[PDB]
Amino acid sequence: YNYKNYVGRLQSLSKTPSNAAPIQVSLGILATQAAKELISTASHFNFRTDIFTLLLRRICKPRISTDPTSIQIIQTFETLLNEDEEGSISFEILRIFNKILKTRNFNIEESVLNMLLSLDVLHDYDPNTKLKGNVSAPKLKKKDRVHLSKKQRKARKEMQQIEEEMRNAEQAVSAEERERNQSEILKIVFTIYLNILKNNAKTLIGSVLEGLTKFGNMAN
RNA sequence: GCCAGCACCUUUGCUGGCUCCGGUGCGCUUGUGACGGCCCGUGAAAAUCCACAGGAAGGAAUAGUUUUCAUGCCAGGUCGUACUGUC
Repeated sequence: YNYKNYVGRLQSLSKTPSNAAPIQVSLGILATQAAKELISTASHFNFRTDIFTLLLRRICKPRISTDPTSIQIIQTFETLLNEDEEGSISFEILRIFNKILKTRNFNIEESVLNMLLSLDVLHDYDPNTKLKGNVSAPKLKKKDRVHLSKKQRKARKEMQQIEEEMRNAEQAVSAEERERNQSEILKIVFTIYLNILKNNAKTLIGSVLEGLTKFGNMAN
């Protein structure tokens, strides 16, 4: 309840027509910074859609160069799209982005449109990529174990056998959902790019063609 | 178990002694104790036995209560079992 009220207040304060007193503009800027900082970890929580909507509305303004936070919000959105592999948060952001663009007749800054270039869901890598060197003790040593009762050991076995099948099912569900999210995001991105091309905005052509070249081979 | 002696056309067995004291191990077989190393779900389940918390209930005037102390009584059915012998 309190987080809902806080996010609603942040959204209300973010909307400032840049014509009121400078105190209100400062309030809106601080609210936008707070929302930008909050979404870095509260993305997997309730009412993330409101934060996404307010941040994208701030970004999708016709003039954002005077805004002292557009750089940071674009960086955060790019990081969110880059680190998201399953495609759930990416699709959630892209739906709102398309909804906002359709209202503005697809008129944004090339830089804004550049966030779609960082979509991890539309990227494919080597099946055997080398991750970072991560080292940990494989198993607790036998002579350094903690005593467990027979009932405790039986419960440990049961919960391990449950967890193994839960992990298998989780992997299967993630694999089957990534493909569908990828298809939906491809549809949305290609629709946005084609609408931009039909509008023929002289300041957005290069980014659009780069997006087509990057994501062209991921489609059907 | 090892001896010695005396009995018989026969189951023809009787008697007398000695069966003691030690040492040794990169030895073989096997059990076991404390460790050390590595793998790994803290490494099958159940019948079965025991204990612990808890404080219900019970206990006295011509045999109070309990009998995880001691002694004493009774019983233990069905099937396999001779012989040989891919693991």
